[PDB]
Amino acid sequence: GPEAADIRVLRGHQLSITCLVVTPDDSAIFSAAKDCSIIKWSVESGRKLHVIPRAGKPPGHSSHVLCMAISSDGKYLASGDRSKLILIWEAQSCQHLYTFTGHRDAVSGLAFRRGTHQLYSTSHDRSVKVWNVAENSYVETLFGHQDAVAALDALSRECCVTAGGRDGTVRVWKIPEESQLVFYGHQGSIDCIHLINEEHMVSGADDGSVALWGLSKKRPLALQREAHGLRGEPGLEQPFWISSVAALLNTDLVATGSHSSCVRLWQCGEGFRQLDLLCDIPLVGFINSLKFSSSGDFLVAGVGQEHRLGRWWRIKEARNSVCIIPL
Repeated sequence: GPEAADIRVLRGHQLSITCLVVTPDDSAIFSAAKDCSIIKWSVESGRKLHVIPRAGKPPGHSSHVLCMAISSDGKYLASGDRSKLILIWEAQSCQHLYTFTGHRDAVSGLAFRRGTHQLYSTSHDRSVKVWNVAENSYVETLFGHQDAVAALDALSRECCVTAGGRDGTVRVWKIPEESQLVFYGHQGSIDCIHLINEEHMVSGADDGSVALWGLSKKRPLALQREAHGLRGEPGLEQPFWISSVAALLNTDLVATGSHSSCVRLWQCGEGFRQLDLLCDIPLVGFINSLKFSSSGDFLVAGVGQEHRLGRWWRIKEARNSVCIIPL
């Protein structure tokens, strides 16, 4: 059980963190925030390795970055923003390489196909797009979601998964098969998603539910209601909404984040048919992003005083920080 005395709180962002990635070699973290900057941090020292400031016209973002992805070889960083752009960077040097245009609204989810330089994106424009980063090329656009798309993840197969926000679907995009599997589940807005292995994923919803899914089955394999508890009055309590989820690849460990003052670790039961609470990790604020290290030695939380998508709520006791949680 990691406590405050264990969690390194990295300060630098001027506003709420919206997303982050950990480099495959676990040496560095890239974070982005509502300040429109991207910061590269050293995991070992906690110091900044590079800062890409808000945007001669030097490269950078002029509006919020909402999502980021890093390729499995650690070569490319992709960052998607409210300007409808995906910026591509050399992750080693933070040198700008390319800008993908084509989305018609904010870019909301990004993931590289593991073992390749193929990039999948999704957007408030309701589309999923496929790009080849090695060749700075656009490949194709896929449709299905009925509303703005909330999130996207991918692993090694020519496939990606999306959280549909308000359309209440999780969709599985089988690209060469030219097929889309549609799943319906844990109610309200499906706001975050992460693959656990090639055949299973975890999602979080604005009604506080955390669901486990398998690719075969159209309904969740498991569903934990009110996963971060409640606030309010008898008969009218409102559940804490799930703002981030993460899974440690090829294991049974998942993490969830809300604004309930703790990050929760869960263990998936046999066949992913149950979610069991392992521990509460104390951490105040909106848990806007969660990512496990490759080693599983640590978990990284991106924390904001505000929710990653808006200004509706403020937690003044929180700090806009990248938090390294040793496991």
